[PDB]
Amino acid sequence: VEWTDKERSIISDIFSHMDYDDIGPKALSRCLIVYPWTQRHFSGFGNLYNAEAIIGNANVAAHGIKVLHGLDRGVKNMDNIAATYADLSTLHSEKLHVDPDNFKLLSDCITIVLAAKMGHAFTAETQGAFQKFLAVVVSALGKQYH
Amino acid sequence: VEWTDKERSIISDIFSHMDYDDIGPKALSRCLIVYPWTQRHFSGFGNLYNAEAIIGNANVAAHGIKVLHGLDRGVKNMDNIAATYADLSTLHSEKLHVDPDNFKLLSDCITIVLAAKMGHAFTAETQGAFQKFLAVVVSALGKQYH
Amino acid sequence: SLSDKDKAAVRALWSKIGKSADAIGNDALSRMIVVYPQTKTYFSHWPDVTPGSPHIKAHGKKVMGGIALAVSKIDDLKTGLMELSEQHAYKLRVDPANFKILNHCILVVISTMFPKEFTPEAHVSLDKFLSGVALALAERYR
Amino acid sequence: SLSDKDKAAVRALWSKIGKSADAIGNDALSRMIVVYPQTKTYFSHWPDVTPGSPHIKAHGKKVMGGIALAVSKIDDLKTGLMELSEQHAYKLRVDPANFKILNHCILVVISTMFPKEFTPEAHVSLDKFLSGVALALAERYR
Ligand code: HEM
Ligand code: HEM
Ligand code: HEM
Ligand code: HEM
Repeated sequence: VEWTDKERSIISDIFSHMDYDDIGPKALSRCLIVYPWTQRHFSGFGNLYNAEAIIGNANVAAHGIKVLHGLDRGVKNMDNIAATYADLSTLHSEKLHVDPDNFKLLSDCITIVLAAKMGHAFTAETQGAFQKFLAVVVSALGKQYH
Repeated sequence: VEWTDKERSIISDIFSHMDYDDIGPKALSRCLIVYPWTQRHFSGFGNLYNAEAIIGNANVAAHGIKVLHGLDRGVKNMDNIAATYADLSTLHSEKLHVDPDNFKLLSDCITIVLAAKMGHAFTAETQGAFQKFLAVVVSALGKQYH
Repeated sequence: SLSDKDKAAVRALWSKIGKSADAIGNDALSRMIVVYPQTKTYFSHWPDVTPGSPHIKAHGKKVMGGIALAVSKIDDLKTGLMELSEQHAYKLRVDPANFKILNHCILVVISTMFPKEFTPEAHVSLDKFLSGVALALAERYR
Repeated sequence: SLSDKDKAAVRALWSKIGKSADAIGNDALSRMIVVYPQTKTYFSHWPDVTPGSPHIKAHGKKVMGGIALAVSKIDDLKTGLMELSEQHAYKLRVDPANFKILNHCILVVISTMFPKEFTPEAHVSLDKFLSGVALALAERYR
């Protein structure tokens, strides 16, 4: 299984209500604290040696909105995710040198923060489709690693 | 990437020299010792409470040859693995109730035993193409799990 | 390993959410069976492997009871959870990969239920601790 | 945790293979790089992330040296590998998921080199041991 209409609906609903300005920074800043290895690519963002500094860092906040919005293209092209992301995939691989396992870690953070935002509305069926969508994107982000 | 001619050649090679009678039992028996939770599905096989009993179990040995011949169909159908395995997938999910994570643990043992058998000829190159192939069969085995 | 800071963090959180353990338990397990249908392999003895079945409900409170135990034996999980380890190793034979799966569902549930309390800092320590629990349960397997 | 049997089994094996640690280290790092190309992300500072390149041979021997240390410090890996853990945590920022990739490559290498010594019994104990090293290495991350 690929996409059922239900899945299509849920994804569509979640993104039409996404508050990028809230979710973004929170997801990325949560990721940097819980999986500190992820800080490997934020040299120059300023001091990230403590929880509090990370939550307040404006560069983190901004980069988080950047990453979150990076999901828009997947949403718009649900039947062509691999092709769509190929370019971002090559970038992360050859210019950034990001360990694709970090892709997965961030997605988990995205899911936890979105979950805290929708509360009860983040049902088991929503969680299912959302994770399925993130897992397809993460797959695509790591295919151009050679 | 899907199959390169080189990968096709390496897989065909390994299988045409496979000693099922040897690797078979060795892989399964090694799996039951190293990842003992896989003994879950073998009540009836006799006693498996220690390493020597397992190695010596004739039921284990015969099922080891069974499962290893189980990849023959994938080898003869390299471009249609998911369709080929769907049935075996249904079997393992609905009648056997086998945790699919076990498919991955047996693969590592197949890889480790064939490696001990091929020694030096079990190059990095071979390893890669053999793992790739196994990962595709494991993927196919877990696909009918609803 | 858990630091003192981790220990204080888990202890303080549990102090706060512990009362809703049964709910968390049901929620979590229900998510685990929907989002990760392969874990259903372990519950084939039940006819009602469905979100919130009386079987899920009941089991959810048994599991969260083991988490309540771990919080209280938080200084020595290995010894504290021994008996749970034997059950899982010999009698259920649960692949320990499944522990990570449920843990993730528990974090999602806590998150949905107690957003103000589940900060990034509480998150690091509870994640270190669940990992802790997973390793203690795996102790008697091999 | 490693039992006495495990510790004796590792010591005995290491006693036997230890002389080829450098060959093992080159072999295992070369397989990691080819079979799991995403790990190459950590070696972007070298121009030669190719199997058996000078850099790979060299590193091969430094990694297997850390395993030699772990064997000698097998009664308290956490303490034994503390400095290696901070180097990985704060300087290299290596994702602990990779330790498991490398460990699997190590077993494949030993398996091709010492077929007769790598019994199923040795395998269980070395697997427990390498998981133990992975956990030790990850101590200081968070
Ligand atoms: C769901 C996973 C992710 C997605 C969809 C994503 C998306 C993006 C996008 C669209 C850019 C575009 C910037 C450009 O065109 O220059 C970007 C840049 C970047 N991303 Fe990723 N990202 C993800 C995960 C990560 C993670 C986990 C890390 C670090 C651990 C990371 C590190 C970076 C860095 C360092 C940049 C460059 C920003 C700059 O130009 O300074 N990404 N990402
Ligand atoms: C590469 C992975 C595997 C392959 C290719 C595979 C293949 C097979 C095949 C082809 C059968 C056919 C039996 C029939 O048609 O009656 C079978 C049966 C069976 N397999 Fe799997 N298997 C795999 C992994 C496993 C694992 C990991 C387990 C348990 C952990 C398992 C447990 C069983 C059981 C219990 C049966 C029924 C045997 C009987 O009593 O007749 N298999 N397997
Ligand atoms: C946080 C990790 C876990 C904890 C603390 C835990 C705790 C427990 C406890 C305390 C019981 C026994 C109830 C009694 O006393 O009768 C139990 C039973 C059981 N657990 Fe675990 N468990 C955990 C993870 C899992 C996972 C991940 C699975 C499988 C996917 C699993 C499968 C089972 C099964 C099949 C039983 C028997 C249930 C029955 O038939 O009623 N457990 N668990
Ligand atoms: C068995 C587990 C491991 C052991 C025992 C180990 C050991 C070591 C040691 C002892 C050093 C440093 C020597 C020095 O320069 O002072 C080192 C450096 C390093 N390790 Fe680890 N390591 C392990 C796993 C990994 C993994 C899985 C990776 C990622 C693919 C990795 C990436 C690195 C890097 C990038 C360096 C610095 C090397 C250089 O710059 O030339 N390590 N490792």
